[PDB]
Amino acid sequence: KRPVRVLVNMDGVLADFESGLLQGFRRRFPEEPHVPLEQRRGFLANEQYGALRPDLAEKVASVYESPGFFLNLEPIPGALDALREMNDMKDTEVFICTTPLLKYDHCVGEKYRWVEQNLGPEFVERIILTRDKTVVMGDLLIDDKDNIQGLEETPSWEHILFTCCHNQHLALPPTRRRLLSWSDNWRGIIESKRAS
Amino acid sequence: KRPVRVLVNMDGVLADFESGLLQGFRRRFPEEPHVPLEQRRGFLANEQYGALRPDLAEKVASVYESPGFFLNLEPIPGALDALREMNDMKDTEVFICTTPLLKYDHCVGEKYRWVEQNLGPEFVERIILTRDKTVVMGDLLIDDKDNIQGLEETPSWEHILFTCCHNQHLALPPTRRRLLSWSDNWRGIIESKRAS
Ligand SMILES: Nc1nc2c(ncn2[C@H]2C[C@H](O)[C@@H](COP(=O)(O)O)O2)c(=O)[nH]1
Ligand SMILES: Nc1nc2c(ncn2[C@H]2C[C@H](O)[C@@H](COP(=O)(O)O)O2)c(=O)[nH]1
Ligand SMILES: [Mg+2]
Ligand SMILES: [Mg+2]
Repeated sequence: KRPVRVLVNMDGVLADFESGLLQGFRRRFPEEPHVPLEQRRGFLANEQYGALRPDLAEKVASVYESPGFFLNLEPIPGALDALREMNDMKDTEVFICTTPLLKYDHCVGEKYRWVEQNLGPEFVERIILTRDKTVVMGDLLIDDKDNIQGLEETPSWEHILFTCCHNQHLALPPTRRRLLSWSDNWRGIIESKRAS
Repeated sequence: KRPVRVLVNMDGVLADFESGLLQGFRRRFPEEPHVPLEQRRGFLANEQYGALRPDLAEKVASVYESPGFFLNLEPIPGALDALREMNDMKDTEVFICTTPLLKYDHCVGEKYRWVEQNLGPEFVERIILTRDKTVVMGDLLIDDKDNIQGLEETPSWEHILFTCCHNQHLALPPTRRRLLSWSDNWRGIIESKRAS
């Protein structure tokens, strides 16, 4: 009876943060070692760059902390079509659920404008900003972060791992479901939740 | 056993939106009719000003849509002391839960900076921005809005009505609890929830 509610993450799922960070890094520090997308491992890019050479952590962070960085991210392939499709499904409710940087200054505002410009004013109404996704109530959370924790020990949602460069090689127990891309069958996953 | 989680609203509860709007209106439109705080009725100020005279709705909105308006709000009396006290209580979890304007441009960013400057970086981590509070999981919601609705028919929280100029004369059924101000016994209300 109930509609199925789907929480959809922003960076790594709708907005291509990883491609935008690499392109920004190579343009600004053309002389420096970089991490090709295929070689990304672990959720935080600055930690990987820092393991390469300590000062590069600060350098890569200066890219995502710049004015215009979040504003100008390109969409993830197929994301805008899929989210429009999903939003029009009957008895289906969509929210966009995103964690801003602690350096919020050029992040929070740019994220609202990104959604307005790439999706539309109607989607702006459905943004939730939070540093703890476990306190948001939904049936599914589609998110590229490997392991999501916070104050609620047993969240109401099932986490569906959205495949991204940094989690592609990650081994998951059979109980954890993945979405390989927006061409994978996210429609069937929604139906599995309705059925329970 | 569980900690008690308290969602605390921003405008009308921590930040004095109503006093800041009136002061801004009288300074910018000194020649126009105004609504004294004591005479405020109903949640939306622009609707009341619009009922006074149609063009005044647009004029009052121009105040809260200005750069610097959210940034510079004064705190509600006793709010900063009480939220610090509450946050240090054992087995008690606090989040700040706020709805931004659909005209987000000078609202979203200013709200983050308000919390940093009036409360501290630690409180910035606990902001949730949403247009639907019913999908946020907590035990209590302390909020000045008369009636809170959204997609979840039976929210997990009990709404505690925080008294404000615009809701002071509102008659509520005996089942609805009010907080008269931050000098009223919010500590006992938290204990009532722990007990269940
Ligand atoms: N500190 C830090 N934050 C990062 C890094 N990469 C991405 N982020 C932040 C940027 C976004 O605001 C936030 C996205 O979180 P999420 O909503 O779970 O996709 O993650 C990084 O390398 N270091
Ligand atoms: N459109 C409109 N919005 C208002 C008015 N007064 C306050 N607001 C908005 C400003 C805040 O972003 C939002 C606060 O909602 P809340 O989180 O429930 O306290 O309410 C008004 O008169 N008209
Ligand atoms: Mg993400
Ligand atoms: Mg309020």
